Amino acid sequence: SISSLGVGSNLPLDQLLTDLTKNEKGRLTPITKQQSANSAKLTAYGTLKS
Amino acid sequence: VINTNSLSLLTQNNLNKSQSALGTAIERLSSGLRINSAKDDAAGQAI
Amino acid sequence: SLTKQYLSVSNSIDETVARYKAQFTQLDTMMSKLNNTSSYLTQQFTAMN
Amino acid sequence: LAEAAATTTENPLQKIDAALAQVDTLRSDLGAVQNRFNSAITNLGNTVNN
Amino acid sequence: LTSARSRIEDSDYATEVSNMSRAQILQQAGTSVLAQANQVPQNVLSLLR
Amino acid sequence: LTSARSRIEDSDYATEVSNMSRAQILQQAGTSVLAQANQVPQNVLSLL
Repeated sequence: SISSLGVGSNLPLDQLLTDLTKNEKGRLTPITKQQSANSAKLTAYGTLKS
Repeated sequence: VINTNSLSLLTQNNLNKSQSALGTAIERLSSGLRINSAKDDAAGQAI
Repeated sequence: SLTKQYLSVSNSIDETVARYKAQFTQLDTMMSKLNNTSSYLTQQFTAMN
Repeated sequence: LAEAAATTTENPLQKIDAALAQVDTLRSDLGAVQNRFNSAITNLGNTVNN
Repeated sequence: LTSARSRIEDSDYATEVSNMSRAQILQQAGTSVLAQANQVPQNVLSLLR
Repeated sequence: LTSARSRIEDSDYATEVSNMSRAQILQQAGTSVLAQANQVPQNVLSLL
């Protein structure tokens, strides 16, 4: 459920964790680039067929 | 009487009890979970 | 293949985030005791004076 | 050294699929061992705390 | 089933916060009285001298 | 390679924060203790 990290240590742990979560997902970007490129190629193939 | 501070001892024990309770509360609060070890609830973990 | 890799990476990232969260929880628990400790030392030795 | 092509190779698809199968086998094994390592590091963390 | 598991597991925010507050109050009081009780003997004894 | 270098090189926020806290507690203690230690021979002479 909901959590309130930092209750005891009164630290910025919560912001820190959010930044970590944002940072790690960076590994996804190359996959997204390749997916988009291949999708564009497929769409171009359809265009040619028309 | 010099050789022993009974009041100090009692206060120490009460402080230990209070700190125990505080830790119990804080861990649950932070995790958001009522169960964090086998001690909290025997049947809860199984179910 | 790209989709498979995407799912794998998602799983790994979620696990790593959860691990960091557990570490942070453990840290938060101890900080309470240590702060109480510092405060008590302050009061005690200030009173000794 | 790899000798020259005596003739046209028989059943090329068979060999292509055999190589692909071996490659996918290795990919799967290396994927699983990573999860093994994940479990191991989690164990180490918990034991460290205790 | 997810609902049932969540209701068996998830802690209650209200109760947790409520108990936490009282615990902290007791903790502060404990430290203070501890130091006070240390000092009280000290002075009785030295004054008797 | 970037990930590998990061893992080999970076430090753990949690462990280091804990160490800092413990060391601060030790510093407070030791300071007070040295004060009292100096005070003790002082009262020895005083009672002299």
